[PDB]
Amino acid sequence: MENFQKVEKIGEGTYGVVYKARNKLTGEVVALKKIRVPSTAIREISLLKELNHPNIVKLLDVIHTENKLYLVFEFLHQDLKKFMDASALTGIPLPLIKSYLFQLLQGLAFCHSHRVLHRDLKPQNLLINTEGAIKLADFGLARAFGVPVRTYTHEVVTLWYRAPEILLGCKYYSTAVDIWSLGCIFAEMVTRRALFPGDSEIDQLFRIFRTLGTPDEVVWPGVTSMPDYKPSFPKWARQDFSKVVPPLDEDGRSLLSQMLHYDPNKRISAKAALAHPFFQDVTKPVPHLRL
Ligand SMILES: CC(C)C(=O)COc1nc(N)nc2nc[nH]c12
Repeated sequence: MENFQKVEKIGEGTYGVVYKARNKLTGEVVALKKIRVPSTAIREISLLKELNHPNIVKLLDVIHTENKLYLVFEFLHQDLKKFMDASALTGIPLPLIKSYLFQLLQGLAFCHSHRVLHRDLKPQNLLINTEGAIKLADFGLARAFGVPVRTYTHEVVTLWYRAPEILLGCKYYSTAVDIWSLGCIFAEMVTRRALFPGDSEIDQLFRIFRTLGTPDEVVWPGVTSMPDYKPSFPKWARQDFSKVVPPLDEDGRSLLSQMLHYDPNKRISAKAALAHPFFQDVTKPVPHLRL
């Protein structure tokens, strides 16, 4: 750590404090993430060093010193949560939403082709730059370190973007969980409000059910056999997506629906999503960022 000068605390991450820092020899500005160390975790993290893509925040190095672990990442100046709050009066323009979604799908397609999932996608870990790029931060860390109920500073880890199969107790969930999360994020960018802002696991589930309908064996074969499925769940009808994400045109609503399919095996893949007609006119606008 003596090789880095802390510039400023960025915040409190899932696993530990996060600092903006400068490398003393090369001059590089980086994000340093303390991870509050099993050999298995070191080996997993080590694998992430090679999982490089332009839409994945680059893992520069891993520093393990005195039973303390620090991850050194590419630094970006803003996150999507902050950008969305800043863009709340007018909304993020559809071409920019589309660009961001397209880029995020490319990052997912890459990592998913290597069988690596994120598992905790959320606006706070989607980072943006002045050039119109967006990148996924913290990819693969959930498998390395787990996703806790509370962070190291006791903050509640959000449930808002969690896939139903996770909430229903599926042990061996897949890359589809990331597609679900991204679909939730897509909807939030469009509407300027979280899609499913649950404040407990059951509230999360029931919010999903109230919008998408309570899942059953017709739409999700096997669902009634999942560990946390209860036959006593209320039965709500599915809403039309025209009511759920209004501004959004039929191509976007079609794609969102496929990203929000209940059955993970039927949920669209990132690679198939990239081919969807919604991206026919995709472009790369530059965001208004005041840093
Ligand atoms: C929620 C907050 C505490 C956090 O995890 C901040 O994370 C990060 N912030 C910046 N600017 N660049 C990064 N590169 C990788 N992760 C990054």
